[PDB]
Amino acid sequence: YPQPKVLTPCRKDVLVVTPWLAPIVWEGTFNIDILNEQFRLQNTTIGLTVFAIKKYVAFLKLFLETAEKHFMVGHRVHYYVFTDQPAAVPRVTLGTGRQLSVLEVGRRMEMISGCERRFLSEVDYLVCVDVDMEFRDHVGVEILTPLFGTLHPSFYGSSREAFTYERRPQSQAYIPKDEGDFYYMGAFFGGSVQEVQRLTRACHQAMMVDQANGIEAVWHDESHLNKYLLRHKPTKVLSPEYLWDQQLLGWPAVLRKLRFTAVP
Amino acid sequence: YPQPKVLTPCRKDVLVVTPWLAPIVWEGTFNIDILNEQFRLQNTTIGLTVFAIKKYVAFLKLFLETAEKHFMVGHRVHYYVFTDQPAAVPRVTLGTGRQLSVLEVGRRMEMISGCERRFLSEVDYLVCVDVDMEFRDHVGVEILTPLFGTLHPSFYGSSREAFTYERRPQSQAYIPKDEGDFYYMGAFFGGSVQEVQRLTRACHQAMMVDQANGIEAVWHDESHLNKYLLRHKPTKVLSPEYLWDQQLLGWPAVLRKLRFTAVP
Ligand SMILES: O=c1ccn([C@@H]2O[C@H](COP(=O)(O)OP(=O)(O)O)[C@@H](O)[C@H]2O)c(=O)[nH]1
Ligand SMILES: O=c1ccn([C@@H]2O[C@H](COP(=O)(O)OP(=O)(O)O)[C@@H](O)[C@H]2O)c(=O)[nH]1
Ligand SMILES: OC[C@H]1O[C@@H](O)[C@H](O)[C@@H](O)[C@H]1O
Ligand SMILES: OC[C@H]1O[C@@H](O)[C@H](O)[C@@H](O)[C@H]1O
Repeated sequence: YPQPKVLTPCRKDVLVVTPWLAPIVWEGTFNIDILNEQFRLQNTTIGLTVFAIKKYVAFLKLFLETAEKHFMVGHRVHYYVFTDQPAAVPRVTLGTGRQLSVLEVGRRMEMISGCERRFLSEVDYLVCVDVDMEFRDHVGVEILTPLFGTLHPSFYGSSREAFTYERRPQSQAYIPKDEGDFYYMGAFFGGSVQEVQRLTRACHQAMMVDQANGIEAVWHDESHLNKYLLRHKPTKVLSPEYLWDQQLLGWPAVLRKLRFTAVP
Repeated sequence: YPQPKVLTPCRKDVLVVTPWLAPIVWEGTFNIDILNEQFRLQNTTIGLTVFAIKKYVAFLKLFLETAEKHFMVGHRVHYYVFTDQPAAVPRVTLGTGRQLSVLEVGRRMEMISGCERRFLSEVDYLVCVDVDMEFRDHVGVEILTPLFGTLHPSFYGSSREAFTYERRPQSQAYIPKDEGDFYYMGAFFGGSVQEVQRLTRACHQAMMVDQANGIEAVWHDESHLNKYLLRHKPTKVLSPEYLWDQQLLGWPAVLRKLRFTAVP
């Protein structure tokens, strides 16, 4: 493969590492051939969780079809579809080493943390995404790490005081005006099974505390996710390539690939 | 602390992450206040190993004095001094939480891997350096990770075919002319106790295989270190700030700090 050269950076236009030395994942920062080999040597299995409740079942077909084309191809994958309509889950043909389970539900942080023993035995990593999305380009093992969050596409150019963090100190999700690294979106986070269960257990415990206190955070689980990732910093951060809306935000030059996008 | 901004990189002049998404540690890439807190929450202990055999005992005083000023200050540190002259080890006054053991020896990879149970109980990380050096600036927890190597200061601007890897396929250290990421120096490597014992055990086993075969690698343990770190890629790479010789190479602009340097 091409020899990396220490005096020529590959991307000079964007921050590629956080101040706590976590990679920020942009096209041009990674050689996928190297990463794929490292992960295949461990026989890595990746869990992908998706909720499709009520009308949101309609999003599953495209979601799964497109995951088959772009998500962890070559690796073992277990889709977990949480739904109130198990008969509405479309039958999508999967690649080898890939499987899907339908979990019937009667919330997300709760539901993710007691499927607890199940995830620990079956997968190495867990990835938690919104269903009303499609994959348009490669989303692979470059994202895998103990704990990651994703930069919210509306706020990646913003200063922290503009971040729509929870601001009432009454709320467990509270983050002061002069604190904060990034604004992460709740639509795409993950990590090791152990780290995702810690995060979701913490968010769940914090939401219950707010509830028993008569307050709900301004952006609900996304508020608590941001407070967690402030105090427990992610080991990788995904760039907005991994969570975008072309309709609302177009295709700027700084995004070489649009990998996982909102469905119009 | 200052808010990192995703569209303004802190260093645009150098590569700050490897193609396998390991940070390359340069001044300006890390907020030490954040790192120090993360490491202190774990009560981290760092082991530092140094060989001082024959005339090399003369280097210890400056080495230790300067480590006290610059190496992991605020953290727990255990110096391990391997020497054939235990009475020649200077008595240097240490900061709180810091200790030194003198290990008498009658090689390095061997000696590091059977002090094996001893390191596993006493430290979390191990750092292995040459003694004829001095610390001139901060060398701290930014370097800590499962496995790291350091860019050789003579070869960081070089193409791979110029790297003085072992080139005879007769040798276990053999690396083909079209392979290779970097040229790491043997003078400064480390990692978790488990990873450093794996590396040193592998290098030791590989050296014995070459010996039983009548061949010694061109640069001896540094050759085997480079072959190991090719096949087991480091989780961080230290920039030349961490291993320099001002006499031979000066002080280029791209080095904002000269942290650990050869003694003239
Ligand atoms: O009626 C609903 C509401 C929410 N969701 C799940 O939770 C996510 C977020 O819901 P919301 O509509 O508030 O956010 P959106 O996805 O529209 O940005 C959805 O993607 C689904 O994955 C669902 O399945 N059914
Ligand atoms: O007589 C010796 C030779 C080597 N060394 C140890 O192994 C390192 C490398 O030895 P060499 O002189 O070959 O390399 P140098 O340090 O001069 O670059 C030294 O720093 C010491 O830490 C030693 O202690 N005594
Ligand atoms: O400010 C936070 C909000 O930003 C909106 O753009 C987004 O649609 C919401 O889901 C939430 O993330
Ligand atoms: O080419 C490899 C060699 O480079 C020299 O500059 C150095 O003094 C040696 O210790 C060895 O690392």
